[PDB]
Parts: sequence; structure tokens; C-alpha cells
Amino acid sequence: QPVIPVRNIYYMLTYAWGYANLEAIPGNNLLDILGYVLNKGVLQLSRRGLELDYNPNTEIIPGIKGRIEFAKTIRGFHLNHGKTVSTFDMLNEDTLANRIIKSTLAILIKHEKLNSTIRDEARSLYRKLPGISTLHLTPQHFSYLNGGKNTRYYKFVISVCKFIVNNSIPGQNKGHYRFYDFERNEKEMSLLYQKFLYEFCRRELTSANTTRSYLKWDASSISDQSLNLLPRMETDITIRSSEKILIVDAKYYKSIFSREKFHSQNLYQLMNYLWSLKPENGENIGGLLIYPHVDTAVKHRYKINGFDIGLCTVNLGQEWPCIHQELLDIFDEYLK
Amino acid sequence: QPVIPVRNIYYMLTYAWGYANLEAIPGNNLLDILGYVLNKGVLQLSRRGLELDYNPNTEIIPGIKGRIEFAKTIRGFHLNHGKTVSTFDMLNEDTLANRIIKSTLAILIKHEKLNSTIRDEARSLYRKLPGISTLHLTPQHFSYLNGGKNTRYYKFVISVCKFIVNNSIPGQNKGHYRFYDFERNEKEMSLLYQKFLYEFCRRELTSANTTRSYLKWDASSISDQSLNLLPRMETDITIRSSEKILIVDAKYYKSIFSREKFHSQNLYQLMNYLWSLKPENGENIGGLLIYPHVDTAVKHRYKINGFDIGLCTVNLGQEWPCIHQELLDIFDEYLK
Amino acid sequence: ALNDLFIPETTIETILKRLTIKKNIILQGPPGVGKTFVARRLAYLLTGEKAPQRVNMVQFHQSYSYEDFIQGYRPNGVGFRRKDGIFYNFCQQAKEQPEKKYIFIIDEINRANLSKVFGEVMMLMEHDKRGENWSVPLTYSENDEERFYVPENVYIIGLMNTADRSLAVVDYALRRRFSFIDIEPGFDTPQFRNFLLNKKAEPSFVESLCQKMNELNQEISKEATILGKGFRIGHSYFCCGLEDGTSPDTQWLNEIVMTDIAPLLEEYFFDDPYKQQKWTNKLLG
Ligand SMILES: Nc1nc2c(ncn2[C@@H]2O[C@H](COP(=O)(O)OP(=O)(O)O)[C@@H](O)[C@H]2O)c(=O)[nH]1
Repeated sequence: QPVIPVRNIYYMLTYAWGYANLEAIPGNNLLDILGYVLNKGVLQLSRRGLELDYNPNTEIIPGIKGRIEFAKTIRGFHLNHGKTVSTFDMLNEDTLANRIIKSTLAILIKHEKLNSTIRDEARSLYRKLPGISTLHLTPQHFSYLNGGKNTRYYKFVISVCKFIVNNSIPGQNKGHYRFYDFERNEKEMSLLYQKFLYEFCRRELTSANTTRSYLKWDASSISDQSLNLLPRMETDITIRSSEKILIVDAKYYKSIFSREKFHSQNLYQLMNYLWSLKPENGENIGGLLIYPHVDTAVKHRYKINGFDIGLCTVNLGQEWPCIHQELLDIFDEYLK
Repeated sequence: QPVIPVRNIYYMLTYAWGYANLEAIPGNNLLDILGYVLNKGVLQLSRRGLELDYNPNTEIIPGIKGRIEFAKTIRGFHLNHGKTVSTFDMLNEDTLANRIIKSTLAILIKHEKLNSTIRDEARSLYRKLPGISTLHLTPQHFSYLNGGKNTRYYKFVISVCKFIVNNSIPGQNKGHYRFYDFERNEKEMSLLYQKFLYEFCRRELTSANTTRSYLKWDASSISDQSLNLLPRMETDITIRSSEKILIVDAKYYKSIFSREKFHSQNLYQLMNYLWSLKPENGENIGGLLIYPHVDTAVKHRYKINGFDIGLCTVNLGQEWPCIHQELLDIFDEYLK
Repeated sequence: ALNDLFIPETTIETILKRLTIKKNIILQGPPGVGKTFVARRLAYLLTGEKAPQRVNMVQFHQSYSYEDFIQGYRPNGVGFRRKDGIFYNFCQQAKEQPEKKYIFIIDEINRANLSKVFGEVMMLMEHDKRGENWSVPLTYSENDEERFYVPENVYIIGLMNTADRSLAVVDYALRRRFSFIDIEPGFDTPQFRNFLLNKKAEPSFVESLCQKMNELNQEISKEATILGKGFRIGHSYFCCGLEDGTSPDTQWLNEIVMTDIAPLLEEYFFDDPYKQQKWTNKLLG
């Protein structure tokens, strides 16, 4: 039952979200890492200052503040008891972005499995936010915040809060929570891996141009030109350079972690991408399948159907920089 | 949450195992059907007579029966108290094949969800087998019986007993059992479907020749000629005739049951089979993807990469003969 | 015969109370905890004299029979002659000294069929139905008058190996009479530690060993239904081999890990070698 060391996963999430010392913390499990980032992360923000968004307020007060609304004033006859309906801009930290933080911290405290030091510190912070109102979080709240008015730093922790909320399950008690065993399921870990590379490649491979490319079948059918029933095909990544193009399909499988038969079902998708893809420059066409392995990394090359394809692995759990070196080393060979 | 009507599934199992009125029984759920077949099935056998396999016995008796073993006789000095060690052939129904039936029936009785009439009848039968010994069943027992010395009828119920044993889970009580929700999982239902066609096609399509064909990649690699890492590729079915060949890939998906996006991931495997396949006769190459749908059946044809491929569906839950008609109607079009 | 027994004092005292009443105890437990050893010392304790002669020990196997146990007719030069067994003869000595306690050890009793072995006598060997009153004529007895009666002084101790997967159910006839007792590995105890401290062992190496073995044995016990608790490793290997006064150290230890524990893990873990590598390494690394 082998899985990745948890500290390494957090780095992959970082590139996935597109944006520190984790050596100090002694809790290997994910939520200990994740809460410490958030719990420490909030402390970084307050030092600079949290976002205060002017919320206009239309209220009934005993006097003039800002602009009086003449209509609501006369119709409700508020003038008689010395009041007006006036519009003004109270400055609060009660924004949706900031409200989300406090609600998430409550979940963090309620979590059954958590370091005591981590939980104690957060409870202080929860007290330190008196004005802000707790909320019952939904993705629909997160949906509204895709506008991204907030700063770049806020977006980091908000993505963290998204991870916690979706990966929160009730455990022994009605109130308390228990963290999801994220590593075990391949799909979400795989979907992380696919996103991990795409944003990673833009950062380091400045020489090359990296975009996900939609592909269209060469087919024609008498029945329907649409061919809607046919499978939708969108690359995981394409990393194009002037001398050579390359398409990658990367996925996380449990069977491959055991060092026998090999699970390479994704390859069947790959050739069809090569076929539908036609290069105007005609420099070259290359393919790569890359998977995560724990113990060691092995690289192979193949010449299958007139295409030059590489199968390779990476030893996750090794070390993050050496992994970062290994990834650049890997792509450099094939990008040639 | 739509699934196939359960009575129809049993017919697909029948072709899967390679070998009656089910209209009478009122219990739609699978185990009611399955037990009634077995409970009625055993009654069919006893009428003809159950298998009695001569088990030789080496035992210490007060007299001569069959062949005396002189060595064990003298060494243990059994002659003195008027006994010999002699070999003879007691005729029992205690064979592994028959023992399996009784143990399965105990599970059937213990099952928490079962028709009362069905359970009562079996308890009689369990009493009617006094000599036979109950056992704790394993696949390893079933493994020994792959020799198939038994008659053709015995093999049918034994396969039934295999289905029950593997699809038996404890429920509310320590003793009692609860049946697996077989229909819900796609993999086993899909793996049933893949086997369902292969044995089905041999029966009805006598005109054509039907065999599963192993395929080899066209690739060559400098590193390894083996190409072991590459995915293993074995067709679901190939149904070859003199005028035209055809490869089929069939799988059960839940998303397709909803009448939007389409799940056709298996297609990516199909083209690669066409590529690795090279015909000496050069009559034609055709492909078919067939899936199960509940409400209705729709057929399409496509001309994709110089290959003529059909995507089609079948309305399972319709009726078994009309389904049988529909399947022959379907293959007849494409086999052309 | 009570100087250094690794087992806690509680059980060894309880057994003496348990044995003096029930008189037929079964000692369960993993191989390599000195099941033979503890019973042998306890045998001397109950008598109060460290004398072997009253004590006898036998190892049962499936072909062990009533003929060897009690009475059989092996041939002499000319004609067949009755031969006294072990238990039969053993009791005759105990009859001489009813005051004293005579003790019988039966190793691996679960392996053999008790019924074929004891035969007629299995009713008597229970503590209640003992003495001349319950005397019965023996199977091969030529004369009805001669009878065999289990004296009350006799105490029977049985060793059962929990580790075997092949075992499924204890013999029914055994369970009605005998009082099963569980022997823990007792790897973490003062008396075993004090033994190693007397030998040239540093305190950290002691706690290192106790800490490592406990979690390892705990792992096997943790997977309760797949593998019984009794699968957990014993301690006798660490006892043996140090008679010469050799210093116990990691250099000496790695051999025993490789020699004795490693094949044992292979049998216990027959599914995944990778999972074995996880546990073999931690002992040394
Ligand atoms: N001094 C001493 N020796 C022990 C102790 N436990 C086991 N031994 C010795 O370990 C060796 C093996 O005992 P045993 O369990 O009967 O071997 P087994 O047949 O493989 O189970 C014998 O020399 C025992 O006396 C102990 O606690 N103290």
C-alpha cells in the first residue's frame, strides 16, 4: 500500500494553483501541513493588512450620513422621528473572501485528527476576527470569487480553503470533521498530476511555448458532420518548440507503483492525438508518457509507427529540487 | 440510477458460462432468480441421478474387503485382533462437485434477503443430503474442478455456485449473508458483457468464424525488442468472414445510460488494433463499438481514417428474443 | 528452578492455582517462547523439588497412538507380548507416592487425534472422575479385574502452537476438559531485560529491541482476522546463542534477524516481499 510522502504532494498543489519552510513541522499527514500553511499564511496577511472592501449601506439612522435617499425618506415618513434613509460606505473586513477564511478555520478546529499546537493557534485567530461572520461554505461561494479582484496572495489561501472544504468528511462525532484520504484515490491525484505539469512547464521551460491544444478528428461521416458522439479529445499538454514538438499524456496509476504486467492504457489515446495532429512546419512529432514511481526512475525510447515516443518514470519521494532537476533533465532530452 | 431489469441479466450469464421458465417467479431481484434456478436445478439432477465417483478407501476392518495391503497389515500387527488393512471402493455422493452444492445451499438459506418459498424448499434439500459433508468454499476448490470430468449439466450449476460465493457478503448478522449489488459496478458487468458476446457469436453466427485474436505491435525499439512495457493488446472479439472482417470493442458505461457528452474512451484502443492488424486476404477491415442502452437503440456509421466503423446501441430491457433478433440484425449489416 | 523466567509473575502464579484445581491446562502461544521451558520449570515448582524423574514429556504427532501411549502388543522372539506404554507406566510410579505430584507434558497435543490416543481413558483423565472408584478394565486387559485409574496427583500440561495457519479448529474432545491459557511473547518485560542487562548489553539496545519488536508483533496482531495474535514472534532466539558470554550488539543481532526472523516473515508474509522489506529494514535501520 505505497503512496507518495505527503510533504511532496503540497509542492505539486502549488504549481496546480499557480501560487516557505515545511522542514520544521513534525506532522507528516497532509492536514497538519495544510493547516500550518493556512494558519501561518493568515498571519502573513494581517501583517500587511487584510482587504477592506467598501460595502454601501442603505439604512435608517438618526441623521445625515453621506447621501440621503429622498424617496424612501418621505414615503416611510422617517423625517418625523428624526431619521433618514441615507447611503454610505461602511468599511469592513466582512467580505466574502475574508468570511471564507473564518469559516474554514472553524472546520480546521473541528477536525478530529489534527496537531494540538495547530488547533490552539487557530482558535486564537478565530477569536481575533470578531467582526467577520461565520458561514456555511459551498463551491457556489467560491464560484463568485473567480473574478479575482483580490490580491495574488489571497488567491493562494482561498485555493487552500477549497481543498479543505471539498476534502472534509464527518468522522466519529456529529460536529467534528475528518480529512479525506486524498492520496488513495487515483483520479483526483491523477487529475492533480495532469494540472501539475501544465503550469509547471510554463514556468521553467521559458525556451519552449506550452499550451493545451484541442484536436479535431480527421473523420468525415455521411450521417453527421458534427461527430458529436465521438470522444472529446483535448491534450493533457503540448510543449512546442521551433525544432521539435511534443505531446505528453501523464496519469497516476496504482499498479505501476509496484515494481510484471504494465498498465499503459493511456497510450491508446496518444497515437490518435498524433494522427489528428498535422504540423504545418513539419519539424517533427514526438510523444511522451510519464508516470510517477516511488523507488526509481527509468527512461525508454521507442519507434512505433513512424513516431518517436518515450516512456519514462520519476522517483517521487526523492527530493523536491532533485525532482525539479530531473524534470528539466527529462524534457531536455526529448524536446531536442 | 437506472440499471438493467434483473431477469435479462441471467440470460447474459448463460452464454457467458456456455450452458426454462422464469416468467413464473415473482421476485425481480437477482438472488431470487438465481436460487430458484439452482433449487429447481438440483431437482432436475436427482431425477436422472447424481454423480457417484468411486473413492478408494484404505481402512482397518475386521475382515477381507477387496485387496488386502500385506505391508500395513503385518507391520501394525492387525492380524492378531482379526483385522486387515484392505483397499476397496466405497461409492459415495461425497465428491467435491456434490459437496459444493450443499455448502452453497447453506449460504442460500443464510441469506438475509430471500423469498420465503425459496428458502423453505432449499432447507428440505439440505436435509435430503445426509451423507454429503458441508464445506467452507474457496475458489481453490473450484480451481480443482476445471478438469470438467462431470457432466455438462453439473457445470452449469457449479458456475452458478461460483457466482453466489463470490457475490456473497455478510449483512446485519454474523451468520446471515447479503447479496452483492452486482449491477451497480461497471467493471464486472462490463466484463460479463465482453464475455457475453464472444460465446454468443459462436452460437448464432455459424456462417462466420469467431475467435479472440491476439495482436502484436508494429513497433521496433533499439532498447528492447520485447517491448514488454507496452500495453498488452488482446481483442474483445473478432468475427471474421470471407467477404469482410470485423473487430468489436464493447464495454458497459454508466454515463451512456443517461440520454450531452459521450463516453467513448474505448475507441482509442480500437484504431490501434486496426493498425497492428494486417490482412493477408485484404478483403476489408471494419470496426464496431457496441454499448448497452436502456430506452432505445441507435446505429451510426463513420469513415474516419480510411476505416469504416460503426457505433451502435442496444435497448436492453426490451425483450430477450427481440434482443436476439436485434443482435443478429446488427451484425448482419456490418458483417457485409 | 525459578531464577529467570521472562514471563510476568502474575500468570505463573495464576497457573499454579489454575493447575491445582483443573489439573489439565493447555498452553497456547507462538513458537520460540519456551513453551517447553516454562512448563518444565513449573513442573519442578509444583513438586517443590527440581527432580526430572517424576516428570515426563512427549511430543504428539498424527500417528501417535494408543498402542505407544498405554498398551500394545509388540512381538517378542516367538509370540506377541503386551507392552506397557508411557502414560500407563508413568501412573504406576505416581500410585506409589500419592502424596507427591507427578507431571506429564504433552507437546503439540492439537496435532494428534486425542480420541484414538486416549480411547477409554479420556473420561478418566478429567480431574473429577479420578481414583479407584472410576476404574475401568482396559482395552487389551485379559482379565476383567485389573483396572486403570488416573490418580489425583497427576497433572497434565499441554502445549499448543497458535502460529499455524493450517490449524482451523481445536479438537472438540480437548476443549471440554482442558483450560486453555495464552502465553504472550513477553518480549517487553523486566526479567527478560534484566537478563540482557546482566549480559554485556547497553540500555539503549535493550529499549531499541523492545520498541522495535513490539510494533512489529503489534502489526501482526493488528491484522486480527487475517492472522491471529499468536502469530507474533517469540523471544527464545535471543536467549540462545549467548551461553559463551558474547556481547549482544547490532552486529550479533543482524544474524538472528536474517537467520531466524527472515524465513519466519516469509511464511507469515507469503503475499508481498515489498511489505517484508518494510519491516526487515526497521529492525536494523
Ligand atoms: N533461560 C531462559 N531460556 C528460555 C526462555 N525462553 C525460552 N528459552 C529457551 O529457548 C529454547 C527453545 O524453547 P522452545 O520454545 O521449547 O523451542 P521450540 O520448540 O522451537 O518452541 C530453549 O532452550 C528454552 O529453554 C527463557 O525465558 N529463559
